Amino acid sequence: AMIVKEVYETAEKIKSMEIRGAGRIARAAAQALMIQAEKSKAKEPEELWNELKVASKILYNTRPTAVSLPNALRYVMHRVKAAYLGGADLETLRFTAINSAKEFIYNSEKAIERIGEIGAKRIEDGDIIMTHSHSKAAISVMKKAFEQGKNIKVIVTETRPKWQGKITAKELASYGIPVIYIVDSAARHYMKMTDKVVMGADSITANGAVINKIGTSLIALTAKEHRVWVMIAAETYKFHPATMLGQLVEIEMRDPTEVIPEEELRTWPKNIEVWNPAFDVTPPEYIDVIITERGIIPPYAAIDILKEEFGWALKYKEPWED
Amino acid sequence: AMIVKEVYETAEKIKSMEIRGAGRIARAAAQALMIQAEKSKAKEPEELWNELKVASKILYNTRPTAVSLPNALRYVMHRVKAAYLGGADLETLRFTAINSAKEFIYNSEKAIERIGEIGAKRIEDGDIIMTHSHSKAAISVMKKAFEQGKNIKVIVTETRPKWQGKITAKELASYGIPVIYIVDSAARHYMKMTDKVVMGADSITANGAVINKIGTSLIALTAKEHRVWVMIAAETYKFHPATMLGQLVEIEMRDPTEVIPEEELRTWPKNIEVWNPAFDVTPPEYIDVIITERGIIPPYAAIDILKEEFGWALKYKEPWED
Amino acid sequence: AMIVKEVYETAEKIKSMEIRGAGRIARAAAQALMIQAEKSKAKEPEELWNELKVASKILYNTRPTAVSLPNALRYVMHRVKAAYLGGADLETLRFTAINSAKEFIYNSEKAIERIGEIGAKRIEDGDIIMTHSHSKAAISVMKKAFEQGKNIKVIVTETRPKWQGKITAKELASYGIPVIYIVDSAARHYMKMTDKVVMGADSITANGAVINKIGTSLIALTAKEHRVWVMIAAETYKFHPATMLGQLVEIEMRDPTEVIPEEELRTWPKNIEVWNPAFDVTPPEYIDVIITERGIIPPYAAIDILKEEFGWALKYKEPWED
Amino acid sequence: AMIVKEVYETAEKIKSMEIRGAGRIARAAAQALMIQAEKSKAKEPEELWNELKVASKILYNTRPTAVSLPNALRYVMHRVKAAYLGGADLETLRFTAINSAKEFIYNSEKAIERIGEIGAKRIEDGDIIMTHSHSKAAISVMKKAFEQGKNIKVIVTETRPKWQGKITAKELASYGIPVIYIVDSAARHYMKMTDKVVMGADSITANGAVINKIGTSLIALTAKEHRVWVMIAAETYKFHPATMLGQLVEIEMRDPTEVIPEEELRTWPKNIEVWNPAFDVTPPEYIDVIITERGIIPPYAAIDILKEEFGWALKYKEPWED
Amino acid sequence: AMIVKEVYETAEKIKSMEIRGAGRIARAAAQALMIQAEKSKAKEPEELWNELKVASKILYNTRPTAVSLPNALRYVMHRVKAAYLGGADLETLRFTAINSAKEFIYNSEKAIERIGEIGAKRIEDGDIIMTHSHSKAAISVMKKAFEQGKNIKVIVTETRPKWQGKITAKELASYGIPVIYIVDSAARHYMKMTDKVVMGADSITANGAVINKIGTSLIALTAKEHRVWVMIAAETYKFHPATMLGQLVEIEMRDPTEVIPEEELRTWPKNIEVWNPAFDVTPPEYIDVIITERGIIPPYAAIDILKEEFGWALKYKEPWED
Amino acid sequence: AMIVKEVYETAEKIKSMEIRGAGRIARAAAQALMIQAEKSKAKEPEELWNELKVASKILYNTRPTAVSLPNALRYVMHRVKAAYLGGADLETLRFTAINSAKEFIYNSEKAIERIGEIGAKRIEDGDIIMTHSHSKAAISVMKKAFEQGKNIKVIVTETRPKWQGKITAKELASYGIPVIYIVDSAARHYMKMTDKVVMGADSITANGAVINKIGTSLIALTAKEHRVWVMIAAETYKFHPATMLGQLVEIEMRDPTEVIPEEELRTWPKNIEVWNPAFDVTPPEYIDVIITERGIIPPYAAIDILKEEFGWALKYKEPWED
Ligand SMILES: O=P(O)(O)OC[C@H]1O[C@H](OP(=O)(O)O)[C@H](O)[C@@H]1O
Ligand SMILES: O=P(O)(O)OC[C@H]1O[C@H](OP(=O)(O)O)[C@H](O)[C@@H]1O
Ligand SMILES: O=P(O)(O)OC[C@H]1O[C@H](OP(=O)(O)O)[C@H](O)[C@@H]1O
Ligand SMILES: O=P(O)(O)OC[C@H]1O[C@H](OP(=O)(O)O)[C@H](O)[C@@H]1O
Ligand SMILES: O=P(O)(O)OC[C@H]1O[C@H](OP(=O)(O)O)[C@H](O)[C@@H]1O
Ligand SMILES: O=P(O)(O)OC[C@H]1O[C@H](OP(=O)(O)O)[C@H](O)[C@@H]1O
Ligand SMILES: [Cl-]
Ligand SMILES: [Cl-]
Ligand SMILES: [K+]
Ligand SMILES: [K+]
Ligand SMILES: [K+]
Ligand SMILES: [K+]
Ligand SMILES: [K+]
Ligand SMILES: [K+]
Repeated sequence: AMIVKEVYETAEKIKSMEIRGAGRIARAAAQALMIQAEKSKAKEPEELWNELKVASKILYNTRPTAVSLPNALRYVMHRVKAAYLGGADLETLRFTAINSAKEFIYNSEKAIERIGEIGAKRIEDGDIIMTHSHSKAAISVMKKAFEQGKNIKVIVTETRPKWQGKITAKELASYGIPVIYIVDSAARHYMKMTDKVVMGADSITANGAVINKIGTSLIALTAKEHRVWVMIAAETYKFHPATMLGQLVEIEMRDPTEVIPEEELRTWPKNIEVWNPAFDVTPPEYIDVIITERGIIPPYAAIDILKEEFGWALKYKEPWED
Repeated sequence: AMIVKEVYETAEKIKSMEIRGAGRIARAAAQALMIQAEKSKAKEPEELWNELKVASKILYNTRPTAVSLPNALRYVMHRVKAAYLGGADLETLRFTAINSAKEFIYNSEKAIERIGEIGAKRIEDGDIIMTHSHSKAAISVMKKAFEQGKNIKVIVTETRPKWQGKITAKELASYGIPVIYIVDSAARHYMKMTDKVVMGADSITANGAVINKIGTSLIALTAKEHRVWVMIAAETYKFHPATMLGQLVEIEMRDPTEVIPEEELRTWPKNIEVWNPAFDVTPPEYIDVIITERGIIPPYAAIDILKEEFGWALKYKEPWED
Repeated sequence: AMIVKEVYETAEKIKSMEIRGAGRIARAAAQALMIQAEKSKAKEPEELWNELKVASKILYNTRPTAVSLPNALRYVMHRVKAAYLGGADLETLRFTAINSAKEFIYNSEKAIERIGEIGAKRIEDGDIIMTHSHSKAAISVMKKAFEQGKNIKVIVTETRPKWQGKITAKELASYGIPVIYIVDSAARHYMKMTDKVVMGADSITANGAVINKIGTSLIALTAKEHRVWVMIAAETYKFHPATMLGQLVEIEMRDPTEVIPEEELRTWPKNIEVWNPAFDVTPPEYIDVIITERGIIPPYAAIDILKEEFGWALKYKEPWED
Repeated sequence: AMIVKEVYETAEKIKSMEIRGAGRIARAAAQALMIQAEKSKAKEPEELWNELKVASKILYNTRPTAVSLPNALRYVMHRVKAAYLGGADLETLRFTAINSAKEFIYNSEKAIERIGEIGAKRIEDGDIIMTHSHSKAAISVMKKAFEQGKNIKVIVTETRPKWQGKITAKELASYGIPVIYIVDSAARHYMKMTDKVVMGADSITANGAVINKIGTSLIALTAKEHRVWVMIAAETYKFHPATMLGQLVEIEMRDPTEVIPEEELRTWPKNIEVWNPAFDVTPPEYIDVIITERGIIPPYAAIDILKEEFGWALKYKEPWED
Repeated sequence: AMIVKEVYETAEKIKSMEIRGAGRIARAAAQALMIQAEKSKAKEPEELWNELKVASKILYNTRPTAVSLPNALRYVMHRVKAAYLGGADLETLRFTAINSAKEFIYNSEKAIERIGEIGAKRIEDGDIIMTHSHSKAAISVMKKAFEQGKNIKVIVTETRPKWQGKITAKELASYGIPVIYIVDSAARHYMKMTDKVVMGADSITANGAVINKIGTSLIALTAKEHRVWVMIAAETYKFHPATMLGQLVEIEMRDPTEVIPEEELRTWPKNIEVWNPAFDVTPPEYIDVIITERGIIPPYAAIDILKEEFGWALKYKEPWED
Repeated sequence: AMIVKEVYETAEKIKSMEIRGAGRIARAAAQALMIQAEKSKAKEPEELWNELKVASKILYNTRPTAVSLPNALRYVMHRVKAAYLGGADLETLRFTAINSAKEFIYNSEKAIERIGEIGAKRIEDGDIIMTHSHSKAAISVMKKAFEQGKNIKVIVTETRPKWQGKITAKELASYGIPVIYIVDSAARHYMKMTDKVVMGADSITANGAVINKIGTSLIALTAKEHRVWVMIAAETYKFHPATMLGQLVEIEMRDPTEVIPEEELRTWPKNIEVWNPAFDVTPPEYIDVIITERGIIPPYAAIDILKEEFGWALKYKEPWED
C-alpha cells in the first residue's frame, strides 16, 4: 500500500505524545485518513480501500488505552466500508473518507463546546475546583463557568511523569482564571477546601469505570471520602464498545525514561525497575456524574450510551480488517 | 551570646534540607548543642547556660513540623537546666550538655535498630512492600526483613517535590533489595499487588494521627481501602507532647521553587500560585500499628507513649525559655 | 392580561404553604389554569393564549424546588401551545387547556393510588416503617399495606419547622394505623427497630438524587448505616428534566419567622441569623428504590424516566415563554 | 386432568433437588411440557390446553425462588396461549408447545456458552477465582478462561448444607483446572489472595439485587471489603419481572433434615430449631457486573433487561391461569 | 429522716429540668448535700450520716442518664463515709461533707475553664463550628477561641424538644460570636460548610461511647461522613465507672407533653404514642477527640480515665447505701 | 527425662482435639505439669526441673494458635523457675509446680464465671444473640443472662469443619435456652434479626485483633455492617505477649481429612487441594468490646492488658528453655 507520509508522521507523533489528549489524538487520526484519501494516487476503489485499511491499522497500533482513537477510525471506516461494498466508484469512495473524517472532526469540536455549557451549570460562584492532567473537555467546563462571571479558582495537580498540569495551569491562567498548582501527593491535603473535582477520560467502560491519566483514581477516592463531587467531562466517543462484550482495557506502559531521564537512569543499579503506567481505573462508585455532549448521566448509564450508539457494530469485524 | 559557627551551619543545613529526615535533624540539633558546649569560651555557668538557651532557640526556629527536633533539644536542655538550677559549676554544666547530647544520639541509633527488629517480624517471605519518602526507621524494617532471608520487593514512590524516593530506591538497592520505582500518582494502581505499607513519621499526635511527608495520607487511605496493612515506624521522640494539651501541629510550607525551578517559575503568569506543603496528616483510622523501639501499638495508644514519657514536662516552660 | 382571581389566590396559597405537598401543588397549578380557561372572556385565541402564558408565569414563580409544579404547567401548556400554533380557534384552545388540566389531575390521582399498590408489596407483616414530612405518595404505600391486613406501625418524625409530622400522625391514625411520634433528632436512635423507611420526593435529578423535605438526607444516611431499606415514593412528574442538561435544583430558603416566631425573633441579638432551607439533597447511594406509578426503579434509572418522558422538550423553550 | 408421569416425576425431582441449578430446572420444566404435548391423547385443542395449564401449575409449585422456572413456563405458555386463543387446531397447538419448549432449551444452552465467552474475557492469566455453590453459568466462564490458556486456580467453597462445592470442585478439576476447596467460613480468610469472585444467580430483581445460594451475600460483602471484583454469570431468564411491580422474592426454607440428618435430629431437644434458608439476597452495591448472554451490565441495569424483555407481560395474568 | 427543704427543692428542679446541664446538675447536688450538712440539727454523727445518705438517695433518684450526678454524690459521700467509719465526731463529719462538696464545685468550675483553654487550641481562625444542645463545656471552648481573637461562627442546632439551642444561640451571641440557628434536620445540609463539631456529654462509657442530648449521634454520623472533626468537651466526672463492669447506661424517657403540649396532646387519638428519649448514644468510631481537664484523648482512652480515677470504688457499694 | 504418661496423653488429646477450647486446653496443660510434679521420682531439684522443662516443651508443641496454652505453661514455669534458681529443695520445687498449676486452674474457672456476670449486663431482655464455635467464656455470658430471667434466644452457627456448633446448641438447650441452628453461610441473612454477637477468643494481639475459630471475622464483618454489637468474651490469658514485640500469630492448618473424610478424599482428583485453617483474624474495627474478668475494654486497650500483665517477661527467655 502507498501510504502517505502524513499518516506515518501522525502515527509517530501520537506514539511519542507530541500529539496527546484523547480527543485530539482521535481528531488527528481522522485527519490522517482524510489526507490519505485526498492525496491517494490510487486509480481503482479496491486500491484506495486497501490504503485506508492499512492506514487505519497503522494509526490504531500507536497507543492502546484511549478508545477515542479507534472510535474515530471506526466512524470513518464504517462509512467508507459501506460505500465500498455498495459499489462506490473511486471518487465517491474518496469523498466518503474525506467527508466522514471532516464530520468526526467537526462533531468532536461541537461536543467539547456543549460539554462546557452543560458542565458549567454545575459549577457555582466561589467554587474551588480540582482537576488532573490536561483534558480539553474538563477545561471547557472551567472556562465556560468563568465566562459566565462565576469567581472560581482551579487547583491543578502536577500530573507526573509528563507534567501535564503545567499545560493546564498555563492554559487556564491565560483565560484569566486564578490557578493553584500542587504536586499530585497534596491532593488529599487540599480536598477539604475543594468544592468540585472535574476531570476528563480516555475510556469509559460498560460498567461505568473511567480510565484516565495515572492518578485520577486517587483523587476520585479522596473526593468521595470528603463528599466532594467528582464530574467526568467526556465525549460519547470516549465510551468503549468492546467492554460490553467483556473486553478489558489495556493500560499503556510507557518508556521508563519518561520518569527518570536516560542520563540519570543508566547510572542506577540493575535491581531497580521503573514502572510507568499512563492510566489508572476509577470505579464508578467514586464518580458522581459523566457529562457528555448529550447530557448528564450517572456512571451506571454508560452502558446506555454504548448500547444505543455503538452496540450495532459489535456483530461485525473492525471495518479496517480483512 | 557567643554562638559557635557549627550551630549556625547546622541551623542553615536543616533549613535548606541539606540535612533531613526527622531523626537525623534531631541528632544534628543535639550534636550542635554538644559542640556549643565543647567549644564555649564562657567562664561562668550563667554564660554557658545563656549560650545553650540561645543555641536551642536558633535550632528550634529552623523547621517546625517534625517534633523530633524540639524533643531532642528538650532531652538535652531539661538536664542542662536542672544541673544549672541545682548550682552546677561551669565544667559540670558543660559536661551535662555534652553527655546528654551523646545519650540522645546513641539512644536514637539504638531505637532505630530495634524498630527494625520489631517491624521485620511483621514482614513475611514473598511480601511486596510499598513505602513513601525516605525514612531511616522504615528502611530499618525493610533491611532487617531482607537480612533474615525473606524475599521481598519494595515499591518506592517518587515523593515529589524533593524526589526523596530516589534516595530510598538507591539505598534499598544498595543492600540487595529489588526495588520498583513509581510516581506518587500510581500508588492506588499498585495497591492491589502490595502486601504491606511501611512509612515513617515526623510527628505523632495524642489522638493517634501521623504527620509525615506530603502524600502519606493518600497512600494510607487507599491501603485501608484495599485492606493492606499500614505500619508506621517511629521512635518515641516522634510523639508530640504539646498535642496532649490541644496544640495543632504546624504544616511547614516550603519555597515554591522546590516545585517549579526559579528559571521556569519567573516566566509564569502572576495568577498562578504554587503551594508546597511538606507534610500531610493521616488519621489514625488508616494506620494499623505504630512500631516504636518499645513495641507495637495501635495508633490510639500514642497518648500512652506521651503520658508516660513526656506529660511531666507540660507543667513547665520550654527548658530553653527565660 | 385579565387574570382571574383564582389564579392569584392559588399562587398566594402555594407561596404561603396554605396548599403544600409537591403533588397537591401541581394539581392546584393545573386547576388554576383550568379556571383561567373556563372563565376567560377572551374573544380571540391570541387573547386566551396570552392569559394562559401569564397565568403560567404567575404559577411558576411561587415555589422553586418541587419540579412537580412546572411539570404540571408544561403538561397543560405544551398542549395548549401546540393547539394554538396549529391554528385552533377560541373554543378549541379553551377545551385543550381545560382538558389537558383535567388529564393531569386525573393521572396524578391514579399515579398515587398505583404507587400505593406497588410499594405496599414491599411492606411485610409486622413491619415498623419510618417516614418523614407528609407525602401523599408515601402515605398511599402505608395505607394500602394496612388495608391488605399487614400489622404495621409507623414512626412519624415531627418535621420541623412546619410540624408536617403532626399532619402525618393524625392522617395515619385516622386510617387505624398505630403511630409513634418522635422528634427529628431521634431518627438514629430508633433506626435499630425500624424495618423500612418510606419517604416522598419534590424533585429527582438525572443522577438519581432526591430532593425532599429538610432532614430527608439524614434519615436516609442513618438508614443506610443500619441497612434499612430506603424507599422513595414518587410520581414520574417528580422527575426533573433540566437536570439532564446540567441544571442545579434551587433549594428554597423560607422565612426565618417560620422557625422562630416574629414576636420572639425580634428580641434576639442581631449577630444571630436563622437559616431555613425547606429541602435537602439525598444522594442516590442512600436510596434503595424509587417507586413510580410505572414500577420500582433503582435511583440510577432516574435518567431513563427523564429521557423517555421529558427529553424531547429540552430543545424547546418553556411553553409559556415569548 | 390427564397428566403424563414425566410431569410428575420432573416435579418430584425438582422438589427433592435430584434435579437442581436454576437453568437446569428451567430446562427440565420446558422438557416436561414438551413431553406432555408429545404424549397427550387429547382429541380437541381445549383438552390439550387444559393439560398444559395443569402441568404448568404442577411444575410452578415445586420450588419458588429461582425465577428461571416460571420464566421457562411462561416462554412456552405465552406462545401456547396465543395459538389456542387464535384458533389453532389440535396439531398446531401441540407443535407450538413442543417447539416453544425446544426453543427455550436451545436458547438456554447457547446463553450459557455465550456467558462463558463474554465472562472469560474478564479473567486474566494467573487469576485466583473464588466461586460458591455450583452454577453452570459461572463454570462456563471459568472453563472457557482455561481453554483460552489462562492459568487460573479456583477457590471453591463447600456450600453447606447440600455440599454443592464438591460438585463444583470435581467438575472444574476434570477440565484441568486446579482447585482449592475450603469451608464457607474461610471465604474472608482467603479473600486477600483472590483476584475475582464469579458466582451465579437464581433471581435478579428490578433494583439490581441478586438472589443466589445461601452465603453468596457474605462472599460478596467481604469481596467488596477487599476490592475484589464480584461478577455474577446469569442468563436473561434469571431476571425477575414481578419485582418491577414491587413483588418480594420468596426465599425457600428447606427441610431441616438436610442440615442435621433425621437420625441425629430426632435425638435433639425440642428447644433447638434448625432453620434452612436455601438462598440469600446480595444487594447491588456488592456486585460489580452481571454477565448475561447479551453483554456485561452494571446491576442497576437489571431494570433495562426487565423492561425490554419482560415488562409487556405484566398487564396479563400468568399464561397458565384460567 | 430530717431532710432540709433545699434537698427536696433541688431534686424537684433537677427533675423538672428547671436546673439542667450535666455539670450544673452535679454542682447542684453537691450544694444540696452541703446545705443539708450546714443546717442539720443532728446531735450525733450517726444521725448526720443517716441524713446525708437519705439526701443522697433523694438526689440520685432524680434523673438517671448523666453520670455527673452520682459522681458528685460519690465525691462527697466516699469522703463522708470514710470519716464517719474512722470515728469522726459530729463537727468533723459536718465539715467533711461541706468541704468535700465545696471541692467538687470548685474543681468543676476549674475543669470547665481548663477544657476551654485546651479545646480552644483546636479551633482555628475562620472556623465554622457546629454544636448541639447547650453544654457549658463546649461553650467554654468556643468562648475562649473567640477571646483569643479567632474569627469563628457557630451553627447552633435547635435541639428539640426543649429548644436548648435557643439558650446556646443567645449565650454565644452575648459574648460577641456570630451564630447561625438551624433546625436539627438541617445538620447534614450544613455539614459541607462546617469545619468542626463541638458538643458536650452526659456520660462517657468504658468503650468510648458518648451519651449526650438526643440527636448528637446523628450530627456525629454525618460529620464523620464529611470528614469534619467531632470534638467532645467533657470533664472527668462525665466518665461512667459502672460501665467498666458491663453496666448499660439508662436512657431517660421524658414526659410526652414536652414534645406535644398537654392541650394539643389530649385531642389526639389513642393510637398515636409520643416517645421522648432525652439522649442518644454516639459510638466511638464517630468521635475524634474527647477534651477533658486533663488533656485531649481518643475516645478509646475513656477506659484509662475510668481505671486511674474511678476503678478503686467498684469493689464497694455506693457510699450512700446501708 | 522420665515423663509420666499423663503428659503424653494430654499432649495427644490436645493435638487430636479430643480436648479443645482455648481455656480448657490451658487448664489441661497446667494439669499435666501438676501430674508430672506429683508423680515424679526425681531425688534432686535439678532432676524435677529438667522434667518440667521437657513436659512443658512437649505441651507447647501441640497446637500453636491459642496463646492460652503457653500462657498457662508460663504461669507455672515462671514460678517453678524462680524457685529453682533461688535454691529451692525438691519438695519446695514440687509444691511450687503443683500449687502454681492449681492457682492457674482455679483463676481460669473464676475468670470465666466473672466474664459471665460482666457480659450478661450487656445482654437485654428479648435479645437475639448470635454466636459462633463453642466458647465457654461466651456461653458463660449467655447462660448468666438467662439465669437473670432475660428472655433470650441464641442463634448457633454450625462451625464447620468440626461442627462445634452442635456442641453449643445442645449445651445451651440443656440450660433451657431456646436455640436456632443455622449453617455458617446463613450468618448474613439472619444478622438483621440479631441484637448482639457474643464470641470467644484464642489469641488477642497487641493491636486489638482477635484470632478465633474460622469464620469469626465474617460474622464480625457483617455484624459491623448491620450495626450489631460484637462482643468477645476472653480471659486475660487469651492476650498474646509476643505480639507486643512484632510477632505474628501462626494460624494452625489442620488435616484436610477433617474437612473431607479420608474415604471420600482419596477418590478426588489430584488437582484439588483441601485447605483447612482452624482460625482467622478479626480486625479491631469490627469489635465493640472485649469482656475480660477485669472488665469491659475497647479492643485497642488490649496493649494495656499486655503491658500490665505480660510485658515484664519479654526481656527473658521462655521459662522452659535452656
Ligand atoms: O480528550 P481530553 O478531554 O483532551 O483528554 C482526556 C484525557 O486524555 C489524556 O491522556 P494523554 O495525555 O493523551 O495520555 C489525559 O489523560 C486526559 O484526561
Ligand atoms: O526519622 P526518619 O524515619 O528518617 O524520617 C521520618 C520522616 O521525616 C522526613 O521528613 P523530611 O524529608 O525531613 O521533610 C520524611 O517525611 C520521613 O518520613
Ligand atoms: O407530593 P407528595 O408525595 O404529597 O409530597 C412530596 C414532598 O413534598 C413536600 O414538600 P412541601 O410540604 O410542599 O414543602 C414534602 O417534602 C413531601 O415529602
Ligand atoms: O443456573 P446455574 O448457573 O447453574 O445456577 C444458579 C444457581 O442456582 C442454584 O440453586 P439450587 O442448587 O437449584 O438451589 C445455585 O444457587 C446456583 O448458583
Ligand atoms: O455539662 P454540660 O457541658 O453543660 O452539658 C452536657 C450535656 O448535658 C445536657 O443534658 P440535659 O439538658 O441536662 O438533659 C446536654 O445533653 C448537654 O450536652
Ligand atoms: O476458651 P473458650 O472460651 O472455651 O473458647 C475460645 C475459642 O477456642 C476454640 O478453639 P478450638 O475449638 O480449640 O480450635 C474456639 O475458637 C473458641 O471460640
Ligand atoms: Cl426481594
Ligand atoms: Cl451503654
Ligand atoms: K471539600
Ligand atoms: K493488596
Ligand atoms: K433496623
Ligand atoms: K485480593
Ligand atoms: K466541611
Ligand atoms: K440486627
